[PDB]
Amino acid sequence: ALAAALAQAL
Repeated sequence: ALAAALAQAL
């Protein structure tokens, strides 16, 4: 969940 959140933010 959080890995992906970060990926999308960037």
